[PDB]
Amino acid sequence: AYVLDTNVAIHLRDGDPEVTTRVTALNGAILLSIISRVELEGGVYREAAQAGLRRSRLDVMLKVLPVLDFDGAAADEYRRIVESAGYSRRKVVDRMIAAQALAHRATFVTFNADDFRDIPGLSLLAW
Amino acid sequence: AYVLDTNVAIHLRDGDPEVTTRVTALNGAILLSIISRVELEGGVYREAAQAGLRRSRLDVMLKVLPVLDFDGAAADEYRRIVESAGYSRRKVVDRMIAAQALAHRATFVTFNADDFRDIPGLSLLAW
Amino acid sequence: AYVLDTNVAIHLRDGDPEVTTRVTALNGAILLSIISRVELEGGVYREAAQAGLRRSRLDVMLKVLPVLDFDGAAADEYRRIVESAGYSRRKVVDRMIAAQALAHRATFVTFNADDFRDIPGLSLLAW
Amino acid sequence: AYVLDTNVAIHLRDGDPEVTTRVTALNGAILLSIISRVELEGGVYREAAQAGLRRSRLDVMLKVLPVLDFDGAAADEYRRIVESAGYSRRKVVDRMIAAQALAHRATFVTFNADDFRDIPGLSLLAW
Amino acid sequence: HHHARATGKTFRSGNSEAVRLPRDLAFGADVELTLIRSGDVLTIYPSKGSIADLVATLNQMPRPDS
Amino acid sequence: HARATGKTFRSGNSEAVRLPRDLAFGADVELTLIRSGDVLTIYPSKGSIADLVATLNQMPRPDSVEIRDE
Amino acid sequence: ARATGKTFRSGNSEAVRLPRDLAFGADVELTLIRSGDVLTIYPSKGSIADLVATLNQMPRPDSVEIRDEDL
Amino acid sequence: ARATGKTFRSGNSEAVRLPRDLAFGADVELTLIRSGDVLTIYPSKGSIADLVATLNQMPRPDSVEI
Repeated sequence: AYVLDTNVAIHLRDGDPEVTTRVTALNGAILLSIISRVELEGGVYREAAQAGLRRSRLDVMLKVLPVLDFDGAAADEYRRIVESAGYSRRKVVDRMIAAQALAHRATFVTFNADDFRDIPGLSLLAW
Repeated sequence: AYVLDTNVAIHLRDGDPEVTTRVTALNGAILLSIISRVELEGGVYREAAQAGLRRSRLDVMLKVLPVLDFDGAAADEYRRIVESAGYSRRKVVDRMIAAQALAHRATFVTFNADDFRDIPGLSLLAW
Repeated sequence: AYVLDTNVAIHLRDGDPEVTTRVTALNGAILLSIISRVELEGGVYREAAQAGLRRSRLDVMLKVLPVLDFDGAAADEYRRIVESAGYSRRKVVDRMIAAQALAHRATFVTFNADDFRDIPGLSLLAW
Repeated sequence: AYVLDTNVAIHLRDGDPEVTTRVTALNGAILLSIISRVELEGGVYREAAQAGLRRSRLDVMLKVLPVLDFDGAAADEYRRIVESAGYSRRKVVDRMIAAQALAHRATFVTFNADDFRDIPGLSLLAW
Repeated sequence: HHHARATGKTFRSGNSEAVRLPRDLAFGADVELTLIRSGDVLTIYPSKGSIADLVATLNQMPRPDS
Repeated sequence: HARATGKTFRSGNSEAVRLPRDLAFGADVELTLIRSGDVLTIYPSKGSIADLVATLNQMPRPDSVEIRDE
Repeated sequence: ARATGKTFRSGNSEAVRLPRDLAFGADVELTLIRSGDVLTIYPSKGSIADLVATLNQMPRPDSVEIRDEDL
Repeated sequence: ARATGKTFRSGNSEAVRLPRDLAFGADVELTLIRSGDVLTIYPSKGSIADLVATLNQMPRPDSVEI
């Protein structure tokens, strides 16, 4: 399975033709972290005139892409992350998302691989 | 029921005496957000010289307290918060935890009540 | 049961204190015509800066108020209205909503009761 | 399956030859919207002299044709139309019927296809 | 009453494939149905007569062109 | 494309419809069912990433891709 | 009111007993939400007062829309 | 996961069915607490009073916040 990082999913919602083509070619389950769903929901009404469009497009994505609930297994992976890599305030959200990828043995698709290089055992697809 | 804000739980983990007493005076189920657990796990390793102590005390908390996972119902409440109050980067995490209180119709106990007054429907206990 | 006319439901969605105070004193089932739902959905994005608020407020109404699907019985009622009163292009939508109130033996709550006095057997509440 | 726009159905009622033949050539199920039935019923009583005939020819159509009621799924689709295309007062009733076609994965048949090319996902047959 | 959505999977009943119809989507045992497949979409409704119809409405047409 | 007539039956005393070969969907494929008035419609659920992208591509694009606000 | 106990099997399903001081009463429809360790249960059906109170806690729009159909 | 259901009776007690996705299993001791119209259910693992008394008997870190 793949877990799309938030920025990748934003590019999907907002119609970036390059990301959309690449995502179409991925094999197996395409998943979203619920943390990413929270981030995507916050952007819907950013630009008022585009609100209805982003609403509809995100709602269509959430009909298809399973959203991973943040569970004890993800928090266990989070604890192992900070145990081995050390604490980082800036990367809490990023690591919660990566922890869900770890918990599901999923490949994490991202534009920001640099911030996830310190996470041991994370399968990464860096775009 | 009550959901503890992260700072309340932090003061519990580290032994704040003007918090340990008020937590016992609560007459209801006391619940911990998995989002607070993630923050609590991180703070274990913030200061290496006190990580052992913090680890032991946090393990005692996680042995007793029930943990609310962050799931679709919570994210639905988060969306509603953004629809009513507008997006706020600084308060995303705050609002995720308060969204869990809303979904589970729990009273939210915080030291920072002022940051939570824009959340419709939220039962607030200001400490 | 009561059926709320579209304008009454608009005023409820948009927080008119004159309607919100009045609707709480109503006993028994409060229902919406699905025709009124269509009109209400169309108004959510018309003032873009308020789309998030109107979306949230309509969604809360639709969680509580049953919405009556437009079916063969409502159309039968529509036919009886035109037979008794004659056809009127301008009143088709209004008569579809009133037909659903007739089909459920419901009191129709409206701001303009004078415009519904040609519908036989229709129960009216004038606000 | 095929959903007839109202004007196509009106051209079926009042026996238009160039549509009746085109309708029988259809090799799919032919569905009538309850909304079109409402418009058709009103048309029976527009001019009193043709009412006897129009009553009789409509009653035959309603003996045979299966009717699509307007329910929550069609209203859901209508909402999606407005989120993508914007509210249009003139096209409300037309979009209601097209939304039914979409919900039931049916081709919409119309003399007015241009009015419907702003509806994502809609299969259209322009006559 | 008959305004509902469901999800389900194909199963085998006898030597034929079948699909279950939950309560609010079912028609009742005594009703003859027409079943038409167009592509991958199946449309089901009570059999009330084909479109070839009813003397193809040779009733008597109104005077005004529709 | 194909037509048939028939009645439902009771399978586990839930109501069911028999599908002949020229109307069948094949086994293990998950279906969506929607009933509105006289009409029941049944079709395979479109749940792949390619269906999602097809749907998104039929809808208007926003005027820009948002920034992530990290 | 507080109780403790284990679940039991009823009609091919798990179930839990709600002792007298916890019971909701007969024919009450309930919403159940399970998140992690916590199951929360409350009545599904709200009064019109419940609806209006929820609406009044939310900001209201800066205007009341005009019904376009009347124009 | 979320669900809706209705109260039923088992002997001299009310009961509510827990669908598979919401269930706790057979040998789990549960705490049940009602506050107003809200019932909260979770595994019985110790009281808040026990927890705080324990914490006060363990050594604290030099300072709060981390």
